[PDB]
This record gives sequence, C-alpha cells and structure tokens, in this order.
Amino acid sequence: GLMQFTLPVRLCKEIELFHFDIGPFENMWPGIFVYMVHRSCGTSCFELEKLCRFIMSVKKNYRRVPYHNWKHAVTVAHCMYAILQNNHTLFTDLERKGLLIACLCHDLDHRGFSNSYLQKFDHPLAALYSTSTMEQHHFSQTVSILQLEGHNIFSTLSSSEYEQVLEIIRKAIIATDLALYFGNRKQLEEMYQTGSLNLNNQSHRDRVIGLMMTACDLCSVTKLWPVTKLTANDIYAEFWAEGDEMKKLGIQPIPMMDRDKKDEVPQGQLGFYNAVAIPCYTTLTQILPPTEPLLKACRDNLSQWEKVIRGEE
Ligand SMILES: COc1ncc(C2CC2)nc1C(=O)N[C@@H]1CCN(c2ccc(Cl)cn2)C1
Ligand SMILES: [Mg+2]
Ligand SMILES: [Zn+2]
Repeated sequence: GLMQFTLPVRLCKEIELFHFDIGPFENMWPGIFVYMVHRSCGTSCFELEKLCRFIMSVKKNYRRVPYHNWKHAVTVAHCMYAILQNNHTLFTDLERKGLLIACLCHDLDHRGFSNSYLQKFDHPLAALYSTSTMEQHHFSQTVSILQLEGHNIFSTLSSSEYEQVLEIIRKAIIATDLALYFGNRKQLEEMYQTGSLNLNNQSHRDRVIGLMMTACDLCSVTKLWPVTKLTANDIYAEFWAEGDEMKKLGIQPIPMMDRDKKDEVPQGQLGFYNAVAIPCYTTLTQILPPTEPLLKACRDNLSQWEKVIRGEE
C-alpha cells in the first residue's frame, strides 16, 4: 500500500512531458508503467502483485519485431499518461484505469504485418475477423491474459464497472485501426465546428477516446527529431519486410513498402504527416487544448522531413 515507485530525477521530470523517450534499458519499462498508473490512477487502483504479473504476461506476448514491440506498447501508454495528466478533470476513474491498460495491450501479438497483408495471404485471423483483423486479435489476447489465474487486475471492480472497463478497452483498441481514424476525425471535426460536440454524450466520448488512441499510437511523429528519425528506420524495416512478402505472393507492393524505393521515403513522410498526423493532432488540440505540444512537435518534425528532401540533411 505504501510502496511507491520512484524514478531518477531526470526521468521523474522528463516523464511528465509529451516528448519523453522511455530509453534503451528494457528492465526499467515495467517500473515506468507502474509509476505512470500510480500517478494517473492512484496506488490503490490495482493490487501491485497482480499488476506486475499482468505487465510481465503482456511483455511475453509482444514479439521481437522492429517496431510493433514491447517498447511501442510502453511508448503509446506514456503518451496517454501525458494526455490524462494534462486533462485532469475531464476523465472518469474507470477511463484512466482502462486507457493505460488499453495502450499497453493495443498491439499484443503483432507480427509486423498490416491487415491488408493478412487478407492477401489469406491468414486464418482474416477469416475469424473480416475488418480490424489485428485489432480484434489484440483485444482477444488482452481478455485471454486477464483470465489467467492471478492476472485479473480489475477483480475488485463491481460487475457493471468491470463490463464498463472491458467495453472502454475494446473500443480503444479497435480505434487504433487507422482505416477507422479518417471517418472518426471527420465526424469530430464537423461536431466541434457546428458546436454539437458534447462530452456527457457517451457516443461523443467514445469518438474522442478513439482520436486520443490514434494520437498516442502515432506519437513517434511528436518526439524530438533524433528519436523520430531513428524510429522511422524501425517503422520502414517492417514495411519493407511486408513488401518483400507481397512480392513472394506475386503482388508488387505500394512504393512505401518496396525496399528498392528508399529514395521515396522523405516524400512518404510528408504524405503521412499532411494526410494523417497533422490533422489528427489539430482536431485533438481543438478538443483538448492542453495536448497542443503534440501538434507543435509534429509540425517541427514535418519541417525536419522537408529539410531532408531539400538535401539540407
Ligand atoms: C508512412 O507511414 C508511417 N510513417 C510513420 C509512422 C509513425 C507513426 C509511427 N506511421 C506510419 C503509418 O502508420 N503508416 C500507415 C501506412 C499508410 N497509412 C494508411 C493510410 C490509409 C489507410 Cl486505410 C491505412 N494506412 C498508414
Ligand atoms: Mg496496431
Ligand atoms: Zn500501435
């Protein structure tokens, strides 16, 4: 009960900032996550014995892939922590509980392949889940791990709070499917501008949490340039492997995924920043003004990519 996690002074200060990097020491990531839960939620939210056992079963079920790995889980959970701490009073006790867990679990058992490649490969998961294939699998994996003996971090909730938290986690994980992002943001855009956005409306909250999940998921584009630049390599390592596997199925991959077309990457990042990232953090900033630092960092990085193209790096 009186066992807190503390961090060294540099991490203790930097962890509160949106652009924090969790560092290369894997063995510190669980403590960083429990630190964030204790400050976001309270030292009482979860039995520590059960949280630690849940955290380590989730780590085990992330694979050794270049990008969709344990480091991504904890990175995405940290961005959600930053959003929740910068927007104290807007979120319920259950929402803070659910969303940090949703983020840590959102890519459970990712193999590094898009939903597209699963469908062209004709993977069993594509027969089981026609849309949001991997995301339905990740939520499935979350429930499986919650049901292991000794792993049920929600055991002390009432029946109905338990059903509320699992519903929050399911919608939050489905929202990380970028194919659903475009429509979600366009609706949140219309609703903010026509003045109809209402946070007491559950279906509006659902949409707003969805956009938070997209924002945390893409948070690589909101770090300091040297972190953003080095993560891009990990992101492209998966893309190119997927492109390689498309060629094995006899399908020319889109140039983004073709490792012969590396020249085209800086322009690929422009496209992605303008079409996805900038609009995402814009709408988020309009709805939750204290998340502006994400939009500012994202614009800073757009400009760094513009510099790469102009040959200035
Ligand atoms: C060039 O792509 C990227 N570069 C950097 C990062 C960093 C945030 C990690 N992420 C991506 C990305 O998620 N691209 C994905 C591939 C292209 N994008 C897309 C567009 C429409 C639909 Cl329906 C699906 N996918 C998303
Ligand atoms: Mg995902
Ligand atoms: Zn992710």
